[PDB]
Amino acid sequence: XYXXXYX
Amino acid sequence: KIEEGKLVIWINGDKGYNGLAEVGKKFEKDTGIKVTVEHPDKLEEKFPQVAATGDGPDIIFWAHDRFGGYAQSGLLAEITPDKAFQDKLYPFTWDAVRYNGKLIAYPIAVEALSLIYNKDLLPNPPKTWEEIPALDKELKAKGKSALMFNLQEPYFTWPLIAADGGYAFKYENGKYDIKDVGVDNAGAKAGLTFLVDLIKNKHMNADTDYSIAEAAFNKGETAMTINGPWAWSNIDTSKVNYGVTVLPTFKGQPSKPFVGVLSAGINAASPNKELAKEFLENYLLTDEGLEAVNKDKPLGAVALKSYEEELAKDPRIAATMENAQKGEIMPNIPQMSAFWYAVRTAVINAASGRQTVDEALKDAQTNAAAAAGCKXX
Ligand SMILES: *[C@@H]1O[C@H](CO)[C@@H](O)[C@H](O)[C@H]1NC(=O)CCCCCCC(C)C
Ligand SMILES: *[C@@H]1O[C@H](CO)[C@@H](O)[C@H](O)[C@H]1NC(C)=O
Ligand SMILES: *[C@H]1O[C@H](CO)[C@@H](O)[C@H](O)[C@@H]1O
Ligand SMILES: C[As](C)(=O)[O-]
Ligand SMILES: C[As](C)(=O)[O-]
Ligand SMILES: [Zn+2]
Ligand SMILES: [Zn+2]
Ligand SMILES: [Zn+2]
Ligand SMILES: [Zn+2]
Ligand SMILES: [Zn+2]
Ligand SMILES: [Zn+2]
Ligand SMILES: [Zn+2]
Ligand SMILES: [Zn+2]
Repeated sequence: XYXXXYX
Repeated sequence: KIEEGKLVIWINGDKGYNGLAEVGKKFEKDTGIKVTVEHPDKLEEKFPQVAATGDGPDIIFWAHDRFGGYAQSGLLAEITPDKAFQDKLYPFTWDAVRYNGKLIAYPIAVEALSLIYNKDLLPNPPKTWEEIPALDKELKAKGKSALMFNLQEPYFTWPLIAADGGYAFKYENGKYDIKDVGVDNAGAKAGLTFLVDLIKNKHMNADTDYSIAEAAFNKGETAMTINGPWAWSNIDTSKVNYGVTVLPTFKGQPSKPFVGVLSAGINAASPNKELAKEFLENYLLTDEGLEAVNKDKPLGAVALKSYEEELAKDPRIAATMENAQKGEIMPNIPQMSAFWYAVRTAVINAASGRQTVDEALKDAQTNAAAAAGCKXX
């Protein structure tokens, strides 16, 4: 992970 | 990074890539455009890496379900076949190559489980799941069993579980409702209950996996197994006199195997989209194009009507197509990972008694729907 979202 | 004025194609090394190269030579003789067919290892996990940076092949062949992910990342060109071309392929195959309502790949071939049976033990295979227990007792009186198939993977057990109404994600209008999971509805409970009763009553063994079943069938120990076209050559080798037919019905409804559609997608970064469309539509997706690939390595059932009708003189292929048409296209969405994980656990747990059918499916439903409800991290 380490990136966020949400998709 | 992608060379203009030629076509690079990636296809799994277990496919008829040499035959595909022959189709390319025909393309090159007609247009002077060179077609290179490669079969990189793990090509389908390499494609999204390289295509993201604007590199990779012009055309990638893989099972349709992987293409959902590529499309999500904007890695695939939207294709533009006209209505006349679309009418050349079975409609449901087009359903397999739609993402967000858009067509993002050309369907080529179709795979699905069928009922495979020993003609010597069983010249008249059962039309229904319900008659299999009685058949098992009769066969076992002579020390053969009715049916062995892989029970460890939802892929193999789902057709029965789904027959009376189970589903992974609701398919709506070329889109999946990721919040609509059909894992714990009465249809799935019925199917799973019947499956678990078969195991509980020793008509099947909870431990049976792919190798055990294959071994038993190919040795003539069991009258029936459930497998796909990829298994046929092993049976050819065994000299068992086998047939391939429609899956039994359950509660009057067809078994619903997942369907895999080998599809050809166009790199969004390709400068040769027109060449690829021309190659795919007018060279590969013709009787002669598919036959050239098929001769190298059998495709199985195909999406192209005219050629499927020829191949369907082989009743094993006709049966594959029939099961496919009755089946469930495999959803091409990332949320499928949560479905497989959850159902795999639910079936294991239910067949081993560790959970009741009702509780296993409830938890699976909850877990599959939860992991589908969000994305990121
Ligand atoms: C991030 O999401 C995880 C999964 O739900 C949580 O377990 C974790 O606690 C969450 N971390 C935080 O809430 C810090 C969030 C910082 C902002 C993240 C979102 C923005 C849009 C990048
Ligand atoms: C994250 O996704 C959820 C839906 O899955 C949505 O409710 C929420 O607004 C999103 N948050 C973002 C994109 O920051
Ligand atoms: C979730 O998946 C999307 C796919 O496009 C990524 O872009 C995103 O960064 C995250 O990995
Ligand atoms: C992304 As959050 C758990 O701070 O709402
Ligand atoms: C909308 As959320 C990422 O706080 O569950
Ligand atoms: Zn290779
Ligand atoms: Zn797949
Ligand atoms: Zn046309
Ligand atoms: Zn019984
Ligand atoms: Zn819905
Ligand atoms: Zn496959
Ligand atoms: Zn020919
Ligand atoms: Zn529970």
